[PDB]
Amino acid sequence: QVQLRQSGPELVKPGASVRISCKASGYTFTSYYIHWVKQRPGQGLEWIGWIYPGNVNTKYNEKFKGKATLTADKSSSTAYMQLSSLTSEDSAVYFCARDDYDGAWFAYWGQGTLVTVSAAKTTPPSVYPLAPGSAASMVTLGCLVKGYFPEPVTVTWNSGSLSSGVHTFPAVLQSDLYTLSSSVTVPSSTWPSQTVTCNVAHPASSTKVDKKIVPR
Amino acid sequence: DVLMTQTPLSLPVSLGDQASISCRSSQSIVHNNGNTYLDWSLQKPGQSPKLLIYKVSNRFSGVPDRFSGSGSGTDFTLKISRVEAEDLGVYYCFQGSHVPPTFGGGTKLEIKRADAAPTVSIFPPSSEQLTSGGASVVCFLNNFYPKDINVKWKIDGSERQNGVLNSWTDQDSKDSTYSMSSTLTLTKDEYERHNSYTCEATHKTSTSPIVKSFNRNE
Amino acid sequence: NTGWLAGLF
Repeated sequence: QVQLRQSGPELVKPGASVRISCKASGYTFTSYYIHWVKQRPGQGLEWIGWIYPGNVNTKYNEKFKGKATLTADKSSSTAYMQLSSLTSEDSAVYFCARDDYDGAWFAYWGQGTLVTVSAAKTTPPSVYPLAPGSAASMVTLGCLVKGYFPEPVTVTWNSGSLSSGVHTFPAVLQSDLYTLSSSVTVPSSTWPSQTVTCNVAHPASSTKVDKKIVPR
Repeated sequence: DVLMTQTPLSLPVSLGDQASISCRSSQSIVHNNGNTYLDWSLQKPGQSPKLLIYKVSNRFSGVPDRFSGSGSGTDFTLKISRVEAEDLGVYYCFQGSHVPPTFGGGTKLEIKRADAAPTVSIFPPSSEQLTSGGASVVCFLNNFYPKDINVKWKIDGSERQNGVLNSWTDQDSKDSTYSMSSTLTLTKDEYERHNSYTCEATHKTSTSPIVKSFNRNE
Repeated sequence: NTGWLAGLF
């Protein structure tokens, strides 16, 4: 059955170039088009260009001309995309998609490759306890995870036994460094009478921090 | 340049309901060849899109018969006879009969449930952050429906907009509610000039905002 | 050979 397997996530410096592979399996590679689609988190789907291995033909999006360069190897059935002067705004997931003949532009999609363009160096997070100002059924606590690169970060509460009523919020770019907050809602009979701790894991900086949420 | 708009941006729905998504084109998307190359796809969070309908009406290989496409020219409609949970995600309409092809903005199938006011909680900066010169005031707006919401900050009663960062979670998979985080970042010394810090939430569930404040006494 | 999209435009 039809298979499109993509290169794997890339973390590249700005200006530098990147190459994403797309391996095809389960059909005659030279009989079909291979398209490339950009998906920037806030912009929807965007066609970059096509390649047709049959006669090496390429057609590009105006937006992407001289930004994307599409090649393919016939013997490995592997399509490649190279992008050149990487901007912060080239941070997206990128898909390769093959068509159905006389049917549709995109029939089978690759799993996607995440490209993240940033000049930042590996940064350990700062974890700050968020304890309530007021007094007393339910009581919300929090953990602020601030100024770290790269994503991803892992937030648990009470080593993970506290999992109901937890919200971990999508990170935000706060001046080239990521920051997020995680909240937990517990019975007022449990905190402040009990050790409530958020455990923050950051694999890239190889760090583990525990923060006892204590009253101010 | 051909332009595709999907008329419902968000579609709240109950499991096993009638569902209609519209898609309009900036110009007639019937190709000079004769065919009308328009596709409906479904993208679930963390996955690639999956083709559902192609060439207006045709069902792709392996697509259940609850889905169907109709229309011609500019006005096109996707129809789900019975919504099935696995149906949930972002539906895109697509055009491929003009030189660069173009997708719609996307319609999100979302679970419809009862209204719920947000639970607002405000947090003073940890003296741990303070003592190092920075001051982030955090406010959680949790477990509300429906989706749209406003956050206003007041310092000693005065509205403040600068240095505010907001974060949203997608619809929950348990209670179908939304939650929002808002942080106001300041320097220690600006934070130490003012006493009252207020986070207030405006939502459809109340004619008056839910205010949660702390006075810098402690 | 040509490809159907190519023939299209």
